[PDB]
Amino acid sequence: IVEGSDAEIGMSPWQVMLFRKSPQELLCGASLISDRWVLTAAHCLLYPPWDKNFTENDLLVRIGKHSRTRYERNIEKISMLEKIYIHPRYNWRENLDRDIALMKLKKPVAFSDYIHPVCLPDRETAASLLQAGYKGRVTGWGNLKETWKGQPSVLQVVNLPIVERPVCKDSTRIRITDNMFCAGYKPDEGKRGDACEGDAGGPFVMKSPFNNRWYQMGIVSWGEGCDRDGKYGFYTHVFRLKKWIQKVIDQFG
Amino acid sequence: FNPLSLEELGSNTGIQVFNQIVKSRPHDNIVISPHGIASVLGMLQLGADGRTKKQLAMVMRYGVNGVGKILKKINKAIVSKKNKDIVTVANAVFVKNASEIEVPFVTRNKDVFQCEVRNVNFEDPASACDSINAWVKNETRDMIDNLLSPDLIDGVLTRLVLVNAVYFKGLWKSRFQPENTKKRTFVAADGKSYQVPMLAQLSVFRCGSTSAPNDLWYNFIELPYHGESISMLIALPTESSTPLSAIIPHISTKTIDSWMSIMVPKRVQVILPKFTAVAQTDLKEPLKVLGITDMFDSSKANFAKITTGSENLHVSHILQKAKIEVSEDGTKASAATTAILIARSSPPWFIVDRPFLFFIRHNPTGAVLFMGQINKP
Amino acid sequence: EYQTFFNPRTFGSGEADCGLRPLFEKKSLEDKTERELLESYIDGR
Ligand SMILES: [Ca+2]
Ligand code: NA
Repeated sequence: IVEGSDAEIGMSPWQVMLFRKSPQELLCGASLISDRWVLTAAHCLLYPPWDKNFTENDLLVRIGKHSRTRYERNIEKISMLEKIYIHPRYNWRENLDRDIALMKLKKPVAFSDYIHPVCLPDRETAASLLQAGYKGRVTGWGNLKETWKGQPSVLQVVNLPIVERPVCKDSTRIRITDNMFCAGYKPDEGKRGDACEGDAGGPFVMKSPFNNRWYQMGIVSWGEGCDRDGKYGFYTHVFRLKKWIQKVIDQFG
Repeated sequence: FNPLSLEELGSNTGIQVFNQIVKSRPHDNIVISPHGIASVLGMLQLGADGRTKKQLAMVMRYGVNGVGKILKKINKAIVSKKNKDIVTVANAVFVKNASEIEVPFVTRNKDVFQCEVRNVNFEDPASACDSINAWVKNETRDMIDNLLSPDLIDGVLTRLVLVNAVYFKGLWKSRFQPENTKKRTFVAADGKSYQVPMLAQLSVFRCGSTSAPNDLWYNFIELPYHGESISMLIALPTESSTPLSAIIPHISTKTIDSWMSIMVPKRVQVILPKFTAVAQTDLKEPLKVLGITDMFDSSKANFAKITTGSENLHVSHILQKAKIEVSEDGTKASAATTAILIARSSPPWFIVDRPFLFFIRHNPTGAVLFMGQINKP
Repeated sequence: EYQTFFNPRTFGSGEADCGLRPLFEKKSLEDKTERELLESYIDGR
């Protein structure tokens, strides 16, 4: 995260850390949507152009964490993946559309003060919350700057405003799609901030003023640098892909 | 044995020749085809006998006979249109006109080394030079064309002329974008810095680095060609205060292999000078050092399997001309698409702004097609 | 109030109570910058 601040303890209990076995390193962010299901970005574990394809066995998920490196026993909870299900429509070639993956946990993770699942928006909720002008919350252990400590000591957080499609689109030569939205501050607003290397897969969340609950409206996908003036972070439009998520959940359960 | 271990022997010989030339001219640009040299020695060995053949055999470490097949297969694969990238190679041996050449010599040469052997009246210098310079121009698609002058091939005192020419310029698996090709500072040998055009690209390349027997460190990167069989290797001293001459002598095919088992992929800003290297080499003196002195002796040279009669035949001129161009042209943007995006954060650099040596390597065979040092692009 | 949704047998336990945080919501406590998110819906910018 860029231009963010330290997350409070139990501020983002659904936050998940995608950790690689060997070597031992941070891979991406991710979110906990239930007892055994974790959500993340596709490209975090499938990118041919770099020869990257991990497997349930290459990977580990760390839940309830706060520190980026310290081992938090009795707090965090590491779990393994029974299976990986990434979206077949995942356009890894040109624009990274459908940047999304599920990952099932071999054993159901127990909930506590540091581990709780986030809600997924329904038609009405997605319609009510996902609008240009509203702000969302981004979180991750990604780098503090695009170019330049560099890595955060503890989970980072930042709030960003959802941007107008026409604007997002006239911001990059890349071919946007209805499956992705972009957020971030315009150059003439003062406040800045963005996701960055390592933040991918992380959740973009919003809180319902109606029922006091938190919803994941996006997945950190891609951007042209970090905290660039005139640039914006692009996030996977979750709901617009909820059908697939339901199919997999019930089918490959 | 293994056609790989054999190619190893050939390439080694060429490299040893490279080391020789390099030490005698440290600050100059030198491009050689190690494998090409092995082919020339083969061409020669085919029609040589007695002491002459004995010398060639003990240097090459292998005898043309009983191996030709292995040598023909490798020499065929290298040029094979299956590489997608085309390596033009010309091989010719010219013999005095007033001498009847043998049939099996001509036949075998064209068969194993794709070499054209034929007569030419050296009695007339200008006529021979044009005749030869014209064959190279044709055999290399106008790529190379100026091996001999008129003041070189002179009189009937010139009996035998060997020639090997190699040209190359494949297509990068990851083309450079001209928009990103700007002039960057290059520090030459003398110490002076020059402003020189340089290719620049952000992508994943195999990298690495180790120390020489003298504990001096150098880096090396692999730049594969869209063909997927021929790749370019670049190595240069890690410390700016380290002379290239301090790493060269410690490099054999054996070390080139280590490179292959050591290098790992990593996202990098690879910046290397855009240049076109072309050098002509006289292999006479270097080859003498290796122990091959007979064939250069008007009387001692024994080439019986070359001539129908017992005429005295010796090597008057043995030459190689290698040409390579490094440019932007290559395959395009499919992995280049999003690959441009995931560069979320400036990556490390592989900047070649100091005298460096390069390799063109045919992976399947292990054949080292090119070996060069660039002191000033 | 939440619904439905998803089958708890194949989805796992959680959804029902999803969105609520033990150390904040389940304790009538607000995190430092969450008001910003709320105030966002009606700030006119
Ligand atoms: Ca607003
Ligand atoms: Na920005």
